Amino acid sequence: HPGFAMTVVRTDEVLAEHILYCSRASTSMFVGLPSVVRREVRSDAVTFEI
Amino acid sequence: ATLEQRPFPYLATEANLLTQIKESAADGLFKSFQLLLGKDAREGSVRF
Amino acid sequence: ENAARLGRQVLGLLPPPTHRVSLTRGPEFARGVRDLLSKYAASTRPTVGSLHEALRQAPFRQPTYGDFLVYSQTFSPQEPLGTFLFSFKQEDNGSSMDMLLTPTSLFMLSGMEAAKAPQTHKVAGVWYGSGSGLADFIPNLSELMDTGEFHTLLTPVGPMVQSVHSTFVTKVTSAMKGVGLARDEPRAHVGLTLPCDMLVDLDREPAGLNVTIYASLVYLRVNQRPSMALTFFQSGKGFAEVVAMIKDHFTDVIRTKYIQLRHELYINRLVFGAVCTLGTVPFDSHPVHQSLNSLPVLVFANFEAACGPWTVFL
Amino acid sequence: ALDKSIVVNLTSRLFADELAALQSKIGSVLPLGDCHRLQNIQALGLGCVCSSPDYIQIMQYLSKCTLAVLEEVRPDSLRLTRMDPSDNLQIKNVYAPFFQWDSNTQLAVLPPLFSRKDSTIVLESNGFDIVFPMVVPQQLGHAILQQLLVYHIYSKISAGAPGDVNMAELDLYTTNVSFMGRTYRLDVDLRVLDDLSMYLCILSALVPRGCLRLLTALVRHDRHPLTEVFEGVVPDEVTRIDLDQLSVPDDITRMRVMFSYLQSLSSIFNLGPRLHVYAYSAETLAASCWYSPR
Amino acid sequence: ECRSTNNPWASQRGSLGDVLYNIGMYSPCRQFFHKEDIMRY
Amino acid sequence: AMSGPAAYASYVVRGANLVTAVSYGRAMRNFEQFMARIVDHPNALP
Amino acid sequence: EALLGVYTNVVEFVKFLETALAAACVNTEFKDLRRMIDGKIQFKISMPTIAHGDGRRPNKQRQYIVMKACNKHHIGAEIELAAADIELLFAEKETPLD
Repeated sequence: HPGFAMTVVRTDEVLAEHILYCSRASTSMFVGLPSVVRREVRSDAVTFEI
Repeated sequence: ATLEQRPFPYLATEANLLTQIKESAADGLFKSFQLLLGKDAREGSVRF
Repeated sequence: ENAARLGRQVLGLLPPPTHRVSLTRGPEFARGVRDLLSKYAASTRPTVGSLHEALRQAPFRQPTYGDFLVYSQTFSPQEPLGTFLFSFKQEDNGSSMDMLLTPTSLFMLSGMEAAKAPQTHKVAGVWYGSGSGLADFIPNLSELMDTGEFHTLLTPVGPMVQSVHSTFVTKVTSAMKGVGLARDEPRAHVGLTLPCDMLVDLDREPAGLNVTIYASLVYLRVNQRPSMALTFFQSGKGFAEVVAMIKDHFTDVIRTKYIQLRHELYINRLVFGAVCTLGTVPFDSHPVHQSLNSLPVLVFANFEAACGPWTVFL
Repeated sequence: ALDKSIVVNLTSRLFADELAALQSKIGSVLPLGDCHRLQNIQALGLGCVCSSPDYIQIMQYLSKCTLAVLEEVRPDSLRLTRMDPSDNLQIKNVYAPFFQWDSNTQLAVLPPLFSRKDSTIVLESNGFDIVFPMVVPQQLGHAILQQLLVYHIYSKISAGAPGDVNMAELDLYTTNVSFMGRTYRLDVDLRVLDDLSMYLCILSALVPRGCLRLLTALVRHDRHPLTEVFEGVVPDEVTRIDLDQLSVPDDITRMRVMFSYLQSLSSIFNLGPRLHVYAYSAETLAASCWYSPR
Repeated sequence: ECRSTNNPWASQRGSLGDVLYNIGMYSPCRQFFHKEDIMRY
Repeated sequence: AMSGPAAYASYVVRGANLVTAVSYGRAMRNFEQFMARIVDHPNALP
Repeated sequence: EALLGVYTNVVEFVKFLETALAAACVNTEFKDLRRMIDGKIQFKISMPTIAHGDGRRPNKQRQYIVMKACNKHHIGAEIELAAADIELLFAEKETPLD
């Protein structure tokens, strides 16, 4: 046993499930009219973007 | 030395005093309508 | 009466309106999807009127934004909106958060003199204490300035657009391609902002639709210890002339380096600088001088950003 | 807005084995002969030039070519997508050997120099063998080559005189590539690099004469002041060359030959068919980017 | 308040715990000794 | 089980016609009904 | 000739307004967010206090006026449609379809 003592620090990760309470009417939401951009045009098929 | 050489020198120094006069962004504009959420729609809901 | 003739040439040369499909009501979603499909099907047929409807399309392009997630200890809350961004990717195994180096932050990692840049040291003395928290993440600010691999790690990105600064972690949005607009719906031209201390302007000479902005990262050694330097340039002279103009600016640095390294001169010491290409500015748009708490900062209008590789010069 | 879809028909259906090998490489940058949309199988891949390979004839070809990306492999045909300048796309990391791309990098498009299993897919339903290029990040893309250029030179000295090269010292420093904190052990059994090593060594003897002959002519009062500094970096033995031992018609043809191996060797490493990735997911392998030629 | 310190070998102003844990990999004990890190928290 | 609205709530434009004729006898009848609610129902006020 | 059995998956579709997360929100149908001033919807706060008298001295009625910011959110979606269906369902000859 040498003359000095010693301390040790270790870390540890934990996956933790959570509970989120939210109160009534806390945030107000809005809605804009979404626009239809078109892209990646082909003779076979058409792709849209919203 | 850019305030004077730019044209309309009297309207330039007057329109660049808005940065001192402005306090809220609805300062010079009038009020016309109200956008409620309903018919009274609350005393606490967002009115436009 | 003649203004009514101009009311037709305007209303016949406008772009077609973008379709608005309501996703909240029911019978207004039916009337909006149908006018996509009844109007696209007449932009495909081989008649003359269906070819008339395919020629009115106006393809304006949009920039490509980056989403960066920075520590607040390495990014100051006081940064002008439009500050340029350098990324740093030395190690990959963490992959948790990102380092973004504004030029007033990279001024502290270099350790370059406050007599070369007089004003921006005082502002970098109040936004950062002693440059420690910027340099706590790199254990090689002495071994990347010897071996000459610091410019290989920076990838330029683009100006600031949006920064939601928090206490611990700052979320920063940039604009990589194109004209830098604010992504939010009142779209404002957030142009690139540089301090007048860093930028060195080079200029009968012709002008195009272009004057580029270059970034030079120059290695040197002050107090017999390695310490780089970074300046910004601005000229529309073509890449063959600017490399000849940068070497005139750094004649007094190449001479006073190799005197200090006269006896010992390792092969890793020979690399000197590197020039990137940050983006273009259209001529007819002069930069506006602007002071911020005081720091003389240029602001550019319509700076559309590009990206070039680092090319070594000496 | 605009059409970019290069439908590659096939004269015969693909095999059940040959179909599933192309199903993996569904995001993949491919060189392609012409820009129009109805093409045959003989127009895609590097098999037009590489199906006994040479380096510079492919590297100069990848700048002048039209690059395109897979999107769909049905049995009877293919379908591609043409890649324009400053055009946003979505590339999948699929290239064997795996190199682990990163976001905010600059991917460069290189010729393949590894084996014929990693590079090409051999099709026998039609008689053509499509060849995939080497899409590696740019900083790793040159360290993977400047070390194998070292390996190709020292494996020719030990063929002529075996007592000069240590094999155990050779494959300890060349076959390991360190980039982004990771070590990639490459696979080497090199007739690809027999154009560079005959251009880089034929330039190796013209430079000590070429920098003394160019300094003895350019001496004057109006000398640029930085060349006084680099007047000392040149060694002692280089500054003892007698330029009188070669004739004046011989010293012309040791510059015009020399200046062509200076530029044409510098041009192929400053080629720009590169593309800037701005998003990358390490487990889905799907990456967004924008192409940028030269 | 009975004693000022459990050990002034790590709690010293010139303690070598500062010397070890102020100056790329992970650092577990850094969160207690680094003075300037504590001001962020 | 709980009960909500069927659709998103839509805004209503009010203040179009201001009708500006407003009289004094009607204003006093409205003001008596306005002040009496603070005694009657302080939380429910028109 | 012989039969062939087909089984199709049944997926429950999500509407935001039906899920009970919307008890923590007010959901307002709106038209045009192009027109709001940046970083500002002001709302005035009035906090009343207790009546006077008999050894009770309040810190008399305080009023904030605090301007808070709307926070933008971006949502992208992609719809792929075959060009055969769009073209056959809309023809110049408006005769009916099989």
